Amino acid sequence: SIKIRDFGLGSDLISLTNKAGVTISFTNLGARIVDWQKDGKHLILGFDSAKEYLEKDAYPGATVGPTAGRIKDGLVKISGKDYILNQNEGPQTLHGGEESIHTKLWTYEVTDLGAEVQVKFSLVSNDGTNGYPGKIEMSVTHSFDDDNKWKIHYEAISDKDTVFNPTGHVYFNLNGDASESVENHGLRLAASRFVPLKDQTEIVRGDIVDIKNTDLDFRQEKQLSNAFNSNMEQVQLVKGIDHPFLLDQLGLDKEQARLTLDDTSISVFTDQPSIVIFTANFGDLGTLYHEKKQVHHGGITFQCQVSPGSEQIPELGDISLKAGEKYQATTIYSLHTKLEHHHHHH
Amino acid sequence: SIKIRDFGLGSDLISLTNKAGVTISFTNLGARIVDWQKDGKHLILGFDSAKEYLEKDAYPGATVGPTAGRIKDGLVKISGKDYILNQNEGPQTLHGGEESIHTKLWTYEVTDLGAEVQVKFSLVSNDGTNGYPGKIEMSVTHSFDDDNKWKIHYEAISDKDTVFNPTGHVYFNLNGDASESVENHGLRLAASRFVPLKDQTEIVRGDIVDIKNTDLDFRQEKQLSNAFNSNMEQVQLVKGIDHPFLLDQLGLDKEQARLTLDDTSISVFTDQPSIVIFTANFGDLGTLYHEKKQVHHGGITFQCQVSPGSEQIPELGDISLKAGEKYQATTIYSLHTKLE
Ligand SMILES: OC[C@H]1O[C@H](O)[C@H](O)[C@@H](O)[C@H]1O
Ligand SMILES: OC[C@H]1O[C@H](O)[C@H](O)[C@@H](O)[C@H]1O
Ligand code: NA
Repeated sequence: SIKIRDFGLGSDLISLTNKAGVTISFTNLGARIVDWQKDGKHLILGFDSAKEYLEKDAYPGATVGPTAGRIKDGLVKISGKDYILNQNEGPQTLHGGEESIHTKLWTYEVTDLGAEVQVKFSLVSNDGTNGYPGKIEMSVTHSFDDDNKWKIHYEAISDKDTVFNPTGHVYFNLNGDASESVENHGLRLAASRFVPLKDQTEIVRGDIVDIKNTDLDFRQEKQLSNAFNSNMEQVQLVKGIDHPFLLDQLGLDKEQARLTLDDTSISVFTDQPSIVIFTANFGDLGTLYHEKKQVHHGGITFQCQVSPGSEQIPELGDISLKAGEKYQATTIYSLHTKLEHHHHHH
Repeated sequence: SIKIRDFGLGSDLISLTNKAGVTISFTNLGARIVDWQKDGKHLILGFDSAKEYLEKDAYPGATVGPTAGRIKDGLVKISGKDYILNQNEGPQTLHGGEESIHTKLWTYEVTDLGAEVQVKFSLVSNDGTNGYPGKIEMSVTHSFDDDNKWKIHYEAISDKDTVFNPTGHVYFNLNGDASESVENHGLRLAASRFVPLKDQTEIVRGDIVDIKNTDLDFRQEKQLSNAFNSNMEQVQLVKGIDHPFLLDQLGLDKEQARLTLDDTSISVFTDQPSIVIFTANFGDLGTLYHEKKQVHHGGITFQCQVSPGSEQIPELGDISLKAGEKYQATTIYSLHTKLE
């Protein structure tokens, strides 16, 4: 079933329930996921109204871009030309600049396919918005089906050569309570290398490093606490994890990550080359989620995209988008129960 | 009473009915007026869903900007520097460029004051959007009261020196049917001068012309047909009226214009210096409103703003907006019914 209601400030809340009774909800403010529940438990972080996003933290569950992550000094080179983008984090351009796409009301249409329901959100980034050449016609389709798969499909076309590398900013917390650390979750991730950050400004260091057999090696499932407890320089730099992980094998067919807590698992599939993992390293900020004060490490993202820093590390990829060329990206989060035996204590 | 409903594509329709039983409706799509009706008759032109506006004509009833009207060559000078804005009508920038603020979903909040209800729409125009320096945080408040006054109050703040001169693009048609010309309405307008257009591109000619004792003098109420049957080359040029008229006396307290048909009249008040009057000179286009085929002359605007063309005729005014200055503008359309 599909239900809709005002969510505040003129945004709407679109709630879907599949045949298995799992419910998931989205808002056109930022073409964002608001909630995902199984048996009355929140599997992700979200707020109860649009205003909360605008006043507390506008990134959770949002579609972010046109470029996700940090761009050093807001500088990109487009078809031999240098362009300077809005700089919203010091000299850095973070998630497309200030008042970016995650803050706008997108228009949308819902398509009921029966075993699958699609919510296609649309928005036009005008030419020159935040320094980006355009215009860019974007669309984000979120869909949920009877097999418990939540899929995100991105599409975009630009009138001018530009750059495009958006992502979905959901935060998982299988505890269903923001005040509970995700250190008790087990994580498996098919990546042998990561991108280190230069310093507290979080721009990339410039090298790619092998993490096999370190506390950041999750090729084989391990508790997140192993990482959180680590004193590796990179962990200490950010007080948790806030880095791009380079997938070892590409392809939408491969389970690239799996996050488990007791009998519940979330599997990640994508056609993108990397996954930026940020573990809500907010310290004592304590943003309130459903009246629960969020704890340091009270959430984790799986931002699938071309890794940030390609400006400095060309090997990471090319996010340029030629005029008239159609961009597409697909990311899938799937829910499972009793996928494996995960019985731990923290 | 206030009623909010889905208007299509995620847009909302906010309808306000006052003590008098008069209903006005707006949508966040373009911070726009959709309908205005009395005793079941529409006073303005509008569609029945968000999609229609996007497919048929996105201007009707919308908030247009950041700059309303045509800018020659899309060129403006900001702090001695040339800036080229998005060009969407040949080399001109018309109504802020393509996919402008009238096509966006603005956020909004409703405030019920009892005799008066306000709907405050907000939108951020990012720095560089369509070539305009920013960011510009904008808000447009449409309000309706028990005195049948529909008011529009604009506010803006920019992080950088820029240009700003929006307008409301409602089209009136007291016939209540788009298939009927407005030639039968009577118009009164407190302006003795107008801004002639250069040619069919509709850019300004360069001069200011006295209209006293011409077919365009409405200082004294007269029927539209007059203007419409005039042989003045300017009328002939556009096949109707599509011009900025310069108001003789500035100030919000002066009734600047009045549109009348039978017992029903609309009065216009504004703090702006000019009123752009466009008479829906669409020829055979036949756009459909409520299933009625629009006729050439099937509507008329009162766009209050600084006259277009100030880029070439500085006397007209200056639309610049300095960083950190607060822009404000107010326009009111008041509805009256003679108890005959
Ligand atoms: O809160 C926004 C969040 O976005 C991503 O997760 C970044 O990597 C984090 O450093 C942080 O900036
Ligand atoms: O439909 C848009 C309309 O906008 C204004 O009123 C112009 O002056 C008209 O020439 C026309 O372009
Ligand atoms: Na809506």
